[PDB]
Amino acid sequence: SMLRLQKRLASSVLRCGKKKVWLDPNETNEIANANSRQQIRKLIKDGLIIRKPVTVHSRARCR
Amino acid sequence: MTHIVREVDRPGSKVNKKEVVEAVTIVETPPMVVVGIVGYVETPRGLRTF
Amino acid sequence: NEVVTREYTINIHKRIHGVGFKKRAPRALKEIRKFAMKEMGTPDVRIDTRLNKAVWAKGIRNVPYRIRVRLSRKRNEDEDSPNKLYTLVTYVPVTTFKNLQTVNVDE
Amino acid sequence: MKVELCSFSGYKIYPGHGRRYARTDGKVFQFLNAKCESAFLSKRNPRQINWTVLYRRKHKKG
Amino acid sequence: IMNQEKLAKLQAQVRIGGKGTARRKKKVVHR
Amino acid sequence: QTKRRALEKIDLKFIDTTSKFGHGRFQTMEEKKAFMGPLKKDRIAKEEGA
RNA sequence: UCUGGGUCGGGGUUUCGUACGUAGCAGAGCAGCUCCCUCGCUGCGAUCUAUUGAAAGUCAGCCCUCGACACAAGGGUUUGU
RNA sequence: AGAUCUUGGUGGUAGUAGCAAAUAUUCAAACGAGAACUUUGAAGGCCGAAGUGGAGAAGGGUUCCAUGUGAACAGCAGUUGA
Ligand SMILES: [Mg+2]
Ligand SMILES: [Mg+2]
Ligand SMILES: [Mg+2]
Ligand SMILES: [Mg+2]
Ligand SMILES: [Mg+2]
Ligand SMILES: [Mg+2]
Ligand SMILES: [Mg+2]
Ligand SMILES: [Mg+2]
Ligand SMILES: [Mg+2]
Ligand SMILES: [Mg+2]
Ligand SMILES: [Mg+2]
Repeated sequence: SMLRLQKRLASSVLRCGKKKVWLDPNETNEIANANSRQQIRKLIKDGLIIRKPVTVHSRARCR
Repeated sequence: MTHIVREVDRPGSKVNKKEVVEAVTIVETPPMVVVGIVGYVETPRGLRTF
Repeated sequence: NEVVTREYTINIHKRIHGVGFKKRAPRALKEIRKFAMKEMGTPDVRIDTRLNKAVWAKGIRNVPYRIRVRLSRKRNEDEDSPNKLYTLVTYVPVTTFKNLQTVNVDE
Repeated sequence: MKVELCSFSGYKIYPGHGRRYARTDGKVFQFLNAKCESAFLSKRNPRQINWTVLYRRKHKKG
Repeated sequence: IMNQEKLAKLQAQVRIGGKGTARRKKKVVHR
Repeated sequence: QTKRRALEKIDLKFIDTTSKFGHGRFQTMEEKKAFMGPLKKDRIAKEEGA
């Protein structure tokens, strides 16, 4: 299906950009049923939606 | 193609009795097999295969 | 047989000699697909994500010269498919390419 | 079969190969290819180039 | 208890990307 | 053929057989081996072959 | 076909120039260890030597394999004095 | 029959020019009859804070946001869309 709405909502709830938002490709069907921010909060806590870490930009070379 | 080295047998030339290099082309020529004969006959319109 | 899997190595450098900078990796993947079609006879080819990562490991123009792949001709009998056999290709990481032969690997 | 010369690298130069260079001071040099000539014209010491024969005998390689 | 086959399939599920990416922490289904 | 260029005896002093696949500098395998001495590949080949 | 052609592997050729790692009573020196050592021992240290004419590419439009692998008497359209 | 006549319609050109400014996409999977253009994940890229970012004024006025459609449009396609 299409998860354009869910990823935008997930970015809003997680307070991070859409780049960091990870949606479980396996459980696509379960996420498609989520249409409200309240459901997204359940999925984030349940682990189906995961905030990816910031890309590493080391300053050790500069130091 | 490759190059060779040879003498010169040309009197009156600046290269006579001197070593020169020359470009040569190699053509591999295996022996050929003859498998037939055609005869031609002359006509007022040219040679034609008799 | 019609199920056995094998291990090959591919001269990606040879098959991508002459391709422009912005098409070297996609052309490499297309040639891998054609190679998989050649030795297997199966038009259905699935390229593994790890193999795709190995192909694109050094960017888009510096594709690795050789690759070590594993073809597996499995049964496509999971749905109503025109072809009953599909070739799944995987990537086998190796340290060197010297003296590497094509080997029939068991299941 | 002609008089065989030696290069910057010390390699043997066969007839019909390489180039000959004559300077203004009168010294004549010959090179096997452009790589030796480029090395010579750039003023690079042959005793610090690994594949040069002079280097091989300087370090007694072989 | 967790056995070798369960850890072997956990090896498949736990990876969500290539080298340098984070590891999945949990996957729980609830109604 | 009656010109001096034609009917002229040709005798070859040397024929180049160097590596045309680049910039060759050796004529024969034996000459190259004699000039370069033993190499790592032959050393390990004899190491395995005893 | 007295099999054939491929894909790898090898060798030859050539191009560049001596790979990583390891060792060094080599290295401008510097900072720590002195019952110590009687001239020393531990780290940082570009570079230099042996390993090493090494490492790597090499037909995709280079050459020889008789090494391995699998494939190749199969497909479709027509043609009559 | 004319008037570079007025209006409307149709040809040759012709399946032709072209669909070439700003580096670049790729693999697997899902729904789907249909995947290069939809979505998810992975890889590789770009914008490089005077941005292809985040917000306003003027102006547009419902394009905003959900659900459904594959009639017409998005000069190709679309499971998508201002
Ligand atoms: Mg040549
Ligand atoms: Mg080879
Ligand atoms: Mg009229
Ligand atoms: Mg009239
Ligand atoms: Mg008119
Ligand atoms: Mg056109
Ligand atoms: Mg165009
Ligand atoms: Mg950039
Ligand atoms: Mg903006
Ligand atoms: Mg909208
Ligand atoms: Mg359109």
